[PDB]
Amino acid sequence: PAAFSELSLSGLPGHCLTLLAPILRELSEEQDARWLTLIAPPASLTHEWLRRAGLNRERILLLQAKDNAAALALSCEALRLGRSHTVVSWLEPLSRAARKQLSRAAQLGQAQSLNIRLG
Amino acid sequence: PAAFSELSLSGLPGHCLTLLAPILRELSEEQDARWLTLIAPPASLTHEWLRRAGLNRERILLLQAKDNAAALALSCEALRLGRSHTVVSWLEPLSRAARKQLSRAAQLGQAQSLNIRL
Amino acid sequence: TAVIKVIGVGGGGGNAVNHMAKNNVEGVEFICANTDAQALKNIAARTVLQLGPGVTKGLGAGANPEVGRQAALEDRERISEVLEGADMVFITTGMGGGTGTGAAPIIAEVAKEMGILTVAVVTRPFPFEGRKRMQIADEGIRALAESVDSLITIPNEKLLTILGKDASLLAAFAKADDVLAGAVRGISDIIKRPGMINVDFADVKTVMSEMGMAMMGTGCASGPNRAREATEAAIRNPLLEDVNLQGARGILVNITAGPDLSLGEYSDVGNIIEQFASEHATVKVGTVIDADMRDELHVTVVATGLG
Amino acid sequence: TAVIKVIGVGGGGGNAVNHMAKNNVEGVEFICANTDAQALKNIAARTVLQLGPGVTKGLGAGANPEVGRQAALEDRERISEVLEGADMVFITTGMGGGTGTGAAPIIAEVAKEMGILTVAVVTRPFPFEGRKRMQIADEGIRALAESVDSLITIPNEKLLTILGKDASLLAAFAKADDVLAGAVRGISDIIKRPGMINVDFADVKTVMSEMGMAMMGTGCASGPNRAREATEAAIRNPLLEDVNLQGARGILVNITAGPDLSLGEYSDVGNIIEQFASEHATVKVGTVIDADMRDELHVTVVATGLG
Ligand SMILES: Nc1nc2c(ncn2[C@@H]2O[C@H](COP(=O)(O)OP(=O)(O)O)[C@@H](O)[C@H]2O)c(=O)[nH]1
Ligand SMILES: Nc1nc2c(ncn2[C@@H]2O[C@H](COP(=O)(O)OP(=O)(O)O)[C@@H](O)[C@H]2O)c(=O)[nH]1
Repeated sequence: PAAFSELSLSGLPGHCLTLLAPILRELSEEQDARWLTLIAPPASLTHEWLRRAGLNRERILLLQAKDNAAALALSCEALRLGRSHTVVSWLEPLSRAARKQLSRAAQLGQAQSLNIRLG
Repeated sequence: PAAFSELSLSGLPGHCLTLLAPILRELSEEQDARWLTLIAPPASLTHEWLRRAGLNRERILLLQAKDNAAALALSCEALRLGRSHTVVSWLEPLSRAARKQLSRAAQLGQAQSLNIRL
Repeated sequence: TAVIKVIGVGGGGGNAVNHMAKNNVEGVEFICANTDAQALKNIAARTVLQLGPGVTKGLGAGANPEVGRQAALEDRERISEVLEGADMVFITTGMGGGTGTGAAPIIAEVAKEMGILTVAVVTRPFPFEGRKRMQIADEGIRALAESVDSLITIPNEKLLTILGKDASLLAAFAKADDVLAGAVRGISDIIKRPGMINVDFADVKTVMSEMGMAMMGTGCASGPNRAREATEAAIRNPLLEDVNLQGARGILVNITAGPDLSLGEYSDVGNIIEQFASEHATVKVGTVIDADMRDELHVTVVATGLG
Repeated sequence: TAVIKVIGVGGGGGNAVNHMAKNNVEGVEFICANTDAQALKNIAARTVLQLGPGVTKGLGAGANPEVGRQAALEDRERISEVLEGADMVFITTGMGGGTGTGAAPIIAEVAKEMGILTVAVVTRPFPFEGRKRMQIADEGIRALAESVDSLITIPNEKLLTILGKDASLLAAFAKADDVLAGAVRGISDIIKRPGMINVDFADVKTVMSEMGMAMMGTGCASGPNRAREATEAAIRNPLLEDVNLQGARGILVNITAGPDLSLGEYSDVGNIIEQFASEHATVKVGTVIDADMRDELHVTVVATGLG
């Protein structure tokens, strides 16, 4: 069922990144013939890191946003449009309201909303 | 660098498992010629689920424990022994002193301690 | 969650089962079946089955295998009941007497009729017991092989080699009890307390089902080369002397060790086994981690479908 | 990260760049280089470079390319200073005048000496401008072509046709400005605003470096089949009329759409293009997502290494 999930990684920054890679890599290969959309990921996730992480370069869309509020609206929109099987956000803080908003948007697009928190 | 890391997953139990699978699958294939040791994972992580999850069947050790106190102790011993590149735990709650113990054991065994909160 | 039941038949069979119930054989239910009513009193086994109260009147058999067989035929129903629900049953007995040699085959028929994987673990009499008993044992064993999936044979004669100077009447049968326990423990543990996820009950059923005669060898070692030493020791165990490992259809290996078991040690045992196993054989290497075990490493090898 | 600089040379080049600065075309530094000091005052570009103060004394080249060349030769040093640090340079000018056709080749030489990827996007005069300018333009395009990695020569004549009746003196030059901006933006957005991670600067260089003559076509569509419509439109764009896509050594494709771009649409574009390109041609399809764009899908195709 399309919904909201949240993944948190704590530890050394390098460890958090290497633990993230397999999930993003896996997601980029999803059977659902749609995009893996990443929204306003941290500066650490450069296009080079993403390519080195072995993600499927033909099935990923990376969008930017000026701030959390913008990333939140952009995330719901990408989910809403239903062109991505998964929309990955890097929002923190994230309120129960924002989570509901993301969840609703995900249902409308028959997609998955995944928020990631590093630290 | 040997250390303690924590991964938390919030959402439908089925979603959490699906997201966790890729990590465990890749961990079971680490180049480091050592075990991937799983300490008292939740009942949902049956041997069947781990096999169907695609993990390398020949490079994983799954050890059970009666409760959190025992699982914490077994995790540190496993880490300390240095026979695993990674020792995965499923401990919640986890005290500051507890994380300290885990990170010390990891360094001693030159291994990685990973706690998972579902 | 497999339901494993162990039934000791007769005097020797009961002693082995009661020894198992007292040592380290977890995850299984113990049953003692005997025509001798007095032998079933105040014992470790939680379940007892007094065979043929009408044929023997609880007085036991007189080393007469026909009495044992008739008593078992009388209780086919009660044998069914005691076995109901098992996914696997180990039938252990000392072949050569009356109750064990006579009733075991019948108990096996019932288990088979019920579609339960059945493994017999029995001993052949010591040479000092006489030709008569060895003959009786051989006949009972032949009758047993007709209804068990795997029939593990433990020739007591070999126990004397193992014991050597430490042999005595009490020690000889004590050794028999312990070896029988190792057989049940080695297999049951792979099913009940596996440490790895590569061997499931189905895999065990595959190496055990409809295989016929079998034999085992055990070994243990400590130190830097423990993996190779324990494995080679199991292979050269006198209980596996007269067997062409390369001629066996099935090979079940039990590796028991503490958390200090290294990946390399695991691959070492596997490599050694593959070198002796035939390419047409089903080979399953299950691992059991004893959380409190250290330095020692045990290897149990069960060769099924011999010939 | 890649430093991209755009230099408009002469009057027309200045207007083209000023248009670029007031429209999209993000991630690039704009510079107007001219001999006419008066034209460098009321413009939008933040950087200006008055060419040959000593030669023209800031009065322009009077439409004589030789004067434009002498002015550029005078400031070869100031040109290198302005280009310093750039990883890519776009040189745009209206060929046919004095400053642009005379100075552009010199600026290109300096860029070439510094090892900077240089792309020139210039126009040929409208026929209503006369034979003199057209002749001057032809000679200049030959000189320019020898010192730039890729040269897009846009024939204004085609634009006058594309405008039809809306064609006015002002509209015609505005159209040229707009087409020039489309060339720069199409290529630079792939470098500065890629939505996907499959095309990096190195990829663009492969398509652009030491390629020679190039041309581009643009198309846009909305609705259900916009992917095919926009791509076909870009290919049938009159600017690519007399151009054989199969003969182009390189093909750079810019897909620009909002968040409604589907994975299928991205695939259709590449399908249609691989259909026209040769198997030996280097094809790069970049994707730029405009966060607040909707329904419309733009496709820009730049064919390099023509012939
Ligand atoms: N494991 C074991 N075997 C025994 C023991 N005593 C006798 N046996 C063996 O089992 C055989 C059967 O003898 P017994 O058990 O007395 O026969 P039953 O009670 O009539 O079936 C003998 O021939 C011995 O080889 C004992 O204490 N333990
Ligand atoms: N894009 C564009 N081209 C122009 C414009 N005005 C003139 N041109 C073209 O550029 C050529 C050069 O004229 P001009 O720029 O005045 O020459 P220069 O400054 O002496 O090099 C002309 O022949 C025209 O075709 C304009 O506003 N925009």
